[PDB]
Amino acid sequence: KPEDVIKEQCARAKVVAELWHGFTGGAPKAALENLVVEFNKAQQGRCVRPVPQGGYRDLSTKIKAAFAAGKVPTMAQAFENNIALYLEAKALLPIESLGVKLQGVNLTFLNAVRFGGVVYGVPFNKSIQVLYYNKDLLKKHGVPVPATLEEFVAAAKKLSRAEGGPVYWFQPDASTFAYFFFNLGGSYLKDGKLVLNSKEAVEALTLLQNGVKEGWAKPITSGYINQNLGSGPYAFSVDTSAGYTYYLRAAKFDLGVATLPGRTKGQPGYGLVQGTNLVVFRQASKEEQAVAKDFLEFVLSPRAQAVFATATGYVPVTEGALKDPVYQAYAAENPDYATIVRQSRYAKFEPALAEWEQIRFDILGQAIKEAILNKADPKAALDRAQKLAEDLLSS
Ligand SMILES: Nc1nc2c(ncn2[C@@H]2O[C@H](COP(=O)(O)O[C@H]3[C@@H](O)[C@H](n4ccc(=O)[nH]c4=O)O[C@@H]3CO)[C@H]3CC(O)(O)C[C@H]32)c(=O)[nH]1
Ligand SMILES: [Cl-]
Ligand SMILES: [Cl-]
Ligand SMILES: [Cl-]
Repeated sequence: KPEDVIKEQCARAKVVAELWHGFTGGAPKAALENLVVEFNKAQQGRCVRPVPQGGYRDLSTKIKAAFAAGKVPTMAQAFENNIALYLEAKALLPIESLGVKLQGVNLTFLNAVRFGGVVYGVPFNKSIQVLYYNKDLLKKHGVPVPATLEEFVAAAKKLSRAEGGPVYWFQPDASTFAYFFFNLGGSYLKDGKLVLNSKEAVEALTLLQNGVKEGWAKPITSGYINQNLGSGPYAFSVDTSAGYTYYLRAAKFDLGVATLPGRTKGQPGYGLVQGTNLVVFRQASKEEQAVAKDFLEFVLSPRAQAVFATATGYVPVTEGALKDPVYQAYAAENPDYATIVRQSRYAKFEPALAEWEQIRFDILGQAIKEAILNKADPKAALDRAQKLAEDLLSS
């Protein structure tokens, strides 16, 4: 049990760099822990100690309480918006001040961690939405993998009519809304103001609500989509690439991965980037900062990125990982790894505002739930969302 190996390693260690994370289980936790085990074996009297804090929400709550207690870890996972918050407390060390080489890091990921031209996180476990599908059910009715939004809606209506149930499955959440929002032309910032109730937002939440009404879209309200498979016919979902191993373990059908449906066949749809960067806290000792620096270079190494990404479905964050021969041997046998990397080229982010975490869940996520689960009018729901977000941003 890797966490027991680590406990051993950290008992013999004079310097311990804690890494707080939001991995609850599955291949993400196993892959992170095996990376830490390998790192700690190459050290003398130093170690990284991974500390699970629950999910990502629990992680941000515990880090906020750790600032209030004056007792922060050396390292933590953080979304771009949590970085924006931690920078208000001036709590983060610039990554290049530690001497970490960032050559070859995907500019899409590195751009997203740059604040005032300064890098404040290391892209580590970065995910892109993909189209998951049931290869067996598409073949069953002679439906091609949809390459456009128009094709995707047609195929969902057609398969749902043949199978007697809604076959496009979705969580009624900010993450899923962002796929429809972005690919119908929407943008959250207008002249620097945050806007949740633009016509593209209404149009996106309307298309989901219409899907449920019309019997082709199924809201999943208890657990992840991959925890609901096996009850009812499933054709498609739009979901994190980091769900890959979870879909594989649950599916009693032949699982497919495709690039997202776009406006036209000229380009795949944009996917929402999720997963986290590693930050290093100023309050960490020099010695703890030197462990973090060596661990961040480890995790950016082509071999660590190849193993991590092929174990999980996360996007390798470096050009070097794609040339690593362990990556190439898995990719030669499994085209899904190339599909995920191809989708990572068509990538959008939610806004990196200090307050975004609270807005995405308690305000925008609530509006999407009211519209889908209580049939609130999309516009009235999003107009409330806007007002709640302006009041929060004002305060
Ligand atoms: N706190 C906070 N969360 C945020 C923010 N922006 C986006 N997200 C959340 O990132 C999750 C995506 O991050 P990702 O690393 O791609 O995927 C996660 C898991 O989601 C996914 N998972 C786990 C278990 C399972 O059975 N199935 C499965 O797919 O595996 C990974 C490790 O747990 C979304 C999902 C969400 O948690 O509902 C809310 C979303 C933010 O600003 N703050
Ligand atoms: Cl069944
Ligand atoms: Cl079956
Ligand atoms: Cl109101």
